[PDB]
Amino acid sequence: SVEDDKEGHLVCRIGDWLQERYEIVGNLGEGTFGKVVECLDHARGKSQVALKIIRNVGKYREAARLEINVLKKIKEKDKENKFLCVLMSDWFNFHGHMCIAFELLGKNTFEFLKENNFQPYPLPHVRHMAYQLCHALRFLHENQLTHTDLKPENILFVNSEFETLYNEHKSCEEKSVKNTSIRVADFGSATFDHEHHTTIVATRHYRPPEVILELGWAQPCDVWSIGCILFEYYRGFTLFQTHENREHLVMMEKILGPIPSHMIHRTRKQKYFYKGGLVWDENSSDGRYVKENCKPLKSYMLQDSLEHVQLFDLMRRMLEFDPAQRITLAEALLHPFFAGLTPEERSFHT
Ligand SMILES: CN1CCN(C(=O)C(C)(C)c2ccc(C(=O)Nc3cn4cc(-c5ccncc5)ccc4n3)cc2)CC1
Repeated sequence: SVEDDKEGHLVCRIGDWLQERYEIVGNLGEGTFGKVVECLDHARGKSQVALKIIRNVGKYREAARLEINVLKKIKEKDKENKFLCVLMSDWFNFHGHMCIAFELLGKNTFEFLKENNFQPYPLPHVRHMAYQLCHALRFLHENQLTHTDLKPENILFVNSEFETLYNEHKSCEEKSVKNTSIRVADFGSATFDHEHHTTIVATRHYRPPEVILELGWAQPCDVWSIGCILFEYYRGFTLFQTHENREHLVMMEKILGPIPSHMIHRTRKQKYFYKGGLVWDENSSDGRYVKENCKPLKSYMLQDSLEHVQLFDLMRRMLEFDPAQRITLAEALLHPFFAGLTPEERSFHT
């Protein structure tokens, strides 16, 4: 009495049971991996649980086993749960679907943005969110770990309740989240220093130049992702709205300046260059799109004030082409931008 999609997915409806324990009461989301559903845990007193239900397919089962492993390791090294990673409470195999139970949190920061008409988070929210991202990922980075798949969808508000405001300048309503506490989620791609590193990681929009150019990667990959995320929080649109490598590299140059020549000498992806310059068709669709839409980083600042100038300096440093010269999260946490945190934000007491 258990059935699947043509692809992996478990067919299930509201009211279904799993492990004589988890009652499904809602659908929360869908990913490439499978499905996430709200459940009530009838062993811990009807307590709410986000239940990630993985496709009955080898690739994905493998990834989920790897995720369980990483969450196990994080839990060993952060028993106090001070480093803001989503809390795994249980895992199991249910008819070939790996299932992982997590603490129920609110909406992810992509969905909040979307439900807010892609109107950006205000700077104080961007700062607090950036701080927590830096804090959480420094911890994984010092424990020989790289997330690799950092993006707004994988950052979740603990509670996404909002208050509705009216913007005078913009003549419209704006949702402003009441508590900016977040957690980091989805460790299905996370990789230890000693494990094999695939040539290509991260979803395209959050992918660093060392990956595209196949120079190898490690923790600096996450730092680049974080810089794209911060930008996306602050403007509400994606920094590199791209779908192929050459375009992406052109956008990196239009936005950040020339790719350093040492990376160009090192890469085996010489088809992207000629005499040390990027080569590309300015008359194609991608060409015209990039020319119309991608401008230098600083031109996207919304205010002139110090806190804004500092955000952009930090971002600029997170988006350094050379992963060896890119700012580390330990250093990021000391950037003067975080001066503006409230003491409560700095100590993680909301
Ligand atoms: C559909 N309805 C939409 C309307 N609702 C809501 O506006 C509330 C505020 C009640 C709500 C919204 C979203 C969540 C949620 O989506 N929460 C979650 C996902 N989620 C996903 C991982 C996760 C992922 C991927 N890999 C690992 C873990 C972990 C925790 C986690 N919490 C909850 C409440 C009710 C729901």
